[PDB]
Amino acid sequence: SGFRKMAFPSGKVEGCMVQVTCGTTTLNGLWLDDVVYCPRHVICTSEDMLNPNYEDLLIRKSNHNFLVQAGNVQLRVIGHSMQNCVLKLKVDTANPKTPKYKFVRIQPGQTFSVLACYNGSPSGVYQCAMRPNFTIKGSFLNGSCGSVGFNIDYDCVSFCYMHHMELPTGVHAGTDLEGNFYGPFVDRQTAQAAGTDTTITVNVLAWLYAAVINGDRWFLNRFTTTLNDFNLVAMKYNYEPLTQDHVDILGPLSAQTGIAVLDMCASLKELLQNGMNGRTILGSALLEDEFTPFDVVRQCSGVTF
Amino acid sequence: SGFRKMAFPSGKVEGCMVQVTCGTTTLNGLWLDDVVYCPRHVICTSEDMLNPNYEDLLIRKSNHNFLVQAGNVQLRVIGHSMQNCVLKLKVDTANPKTPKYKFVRIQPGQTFSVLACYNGSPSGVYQCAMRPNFTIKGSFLNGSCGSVGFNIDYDCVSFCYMHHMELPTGVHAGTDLEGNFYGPFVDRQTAQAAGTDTTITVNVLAWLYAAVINGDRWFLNRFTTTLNDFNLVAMKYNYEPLTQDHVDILGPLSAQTGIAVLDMCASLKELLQNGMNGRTILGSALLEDEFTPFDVVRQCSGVTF
Ligand SMILES: CNC(=O)CN1C[C@]2(CCN(c3cncc4ccc(Cl)cc34)C2=O)c2cc(Cl)ccc2C1=O
Ligand SMILES: CNC(=O)CN1C[C@]2(CCN(c3cncc4ccc(Cl)cc34)C2=O)c2cc(Cl)ccc2C1=O
Ligand SMILES: [Cl-]
Repeated sequence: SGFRKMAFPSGKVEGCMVQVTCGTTTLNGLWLDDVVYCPRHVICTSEDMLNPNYEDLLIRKSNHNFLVQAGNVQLRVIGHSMQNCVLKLKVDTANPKTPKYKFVRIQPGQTFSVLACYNGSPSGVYQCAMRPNFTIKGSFLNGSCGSVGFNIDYDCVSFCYMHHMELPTGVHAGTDLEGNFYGPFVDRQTAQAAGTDTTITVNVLAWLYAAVINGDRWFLNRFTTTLNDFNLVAMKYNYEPLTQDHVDILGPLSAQTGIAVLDMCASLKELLQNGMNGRTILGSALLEDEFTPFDVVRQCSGVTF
Repeated sequence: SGFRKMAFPSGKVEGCMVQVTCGTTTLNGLWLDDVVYCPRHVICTSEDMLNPNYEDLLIRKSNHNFLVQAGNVQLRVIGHSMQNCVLKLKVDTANPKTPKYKFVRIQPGQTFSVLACYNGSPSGVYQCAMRPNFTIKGSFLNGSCGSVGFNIDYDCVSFCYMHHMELPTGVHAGTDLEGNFYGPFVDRQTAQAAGTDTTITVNVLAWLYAAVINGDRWFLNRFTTTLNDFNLVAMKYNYEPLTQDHVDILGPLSAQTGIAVLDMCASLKELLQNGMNGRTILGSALLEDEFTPFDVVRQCSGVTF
């Protein structure tokens, strides 16, 4: 029993974190095999950030301008290239701690663990989700760039995020491990703002199924809804539209609890209208949206209470 | 910016987790140097759990009755002894991944990271606190016994908790690494219940300082209070008494924000007497009490390990 915001064990990722320095800029890098991946803005000063010409800044660099530190050992850079917003530094030592890994680009609503790092050293691990407006509500200070997001289903680490910046509202933006940004952001200090964010509906429904699995049904009602009527109501509360894909994905949780997806949708509609009336659901007074259907199945018992 | 429930990086602990099996009971063990620490109830069957005589059950066991598995390697048990509610299995191989460590007993209100394990394999990491009633609100399923709680200070892991059981309300109970229970609990299947819990006042105040640091100030007011008058309010809402030690401990956060501790106590009194009026603090509609003053300072400073 219990339901916590649970992160994957971070050990496989801790053994890949390094410090990358180019001149006066220092940030984190990810060392996998003989390559160190890091944000390309490591070659920028604060002045360069308004309109950086990365190709022009990079051509003026040699391999020995990049200092890579793994623990107390200095790695030697023997090659460099840029791929989108990521800089790839070829080093003369393959990481002996390289886990089995994949680079995966995730969609909004998907969750992942973040290993926050400073100066190539891990400080903490937390769970979060890619918001519908492609930002993440992380906890990052200056020096955290290059920190990564990942999932570890089975023994393989799937790297999905690399940290690049903090927007004016305090939320965060970054790229996949191929250097493609999530959302309409650029690695430039220009007027950029997070779009209006919405609640991840399929995740709230999954978390309501987690509450039922753990023994709570106070919020259920005798009603059902059509998918279209649910979306007309949900959109009024800034909730993401629920698609047939989302209804299909909730199938297993629906069968484990005996509650049809559209019947759980009717319960969500009523909760939006009424609030919780002093009650909590899994220790929260708000409707939680950072647990996916897959996360609930991973954490919860297969036997409903 | 941002404020997340953050756990310590778990890698140093992942390298210590093993599987311990005695007959039909399988659980997790902690392998440090040439000793495996695990709950003594591994020697019990379901029938024995009703009323066990642990010395009598243990005397009937030989070293070969304990199967210890570290990854895919079988460790050979060469000795065994009991210390309170923990079984210590002497093995013929010292753990090459043993980190610098200490066994420490924590007090209620203190937080720690839990590395939830099943069959000697880590599945997740989450942060939690020792409640005033000596239980923890964890997330544990059958097979999680032997999972440990810890903190990190520089390179030293301080092990503070070992998981033993779940109470009828879904909360959890366990021991320090010397086998002494936290709380008036016993390691047997008998009528046991968590006592009435209270809110960790110094932690709520620390989290209000974290909200101020992050730009959330709507709850601040021009008023102050005395420690005696605030304690009269705290007792009425099932909040733990605030002491002069707690006021001293909040000193640094008070200086970083310019808000006196009794000034923040007057804000908490108003939140207790009036609620939040539809507003949230750090994305929560409840007053959060599982972040200590030290946790707030560490997360708002980027301390690494
Ligand atoms: C809040 N940002 C700033 O005032 C200056 N700023 C620097 C920077 C690089 C570092 N960084 C941060 C990344 N995460 C957490 C941060 C927390 C506090 C600060 Cl001040 C900075 C953080 C940025 O956002 C950046 C990188 C890129 Cl690709 C594009 C733009 C910027 C940028 O605008
Ligand atoms: C809820 N527990 C039970 O019905 C049976 N139960 C078994 C047990 C050992 C395993 N364990 C669990 C530990 N964490 C999460 C659990 C989640 C679901 C279950 Cl069914 C068990 C869990 C216990 O609590 C135990 C150990 C000790 Cl030292 C003293 C008593 C017990 C005990 O009463
Ligand atoms: Cl995805």
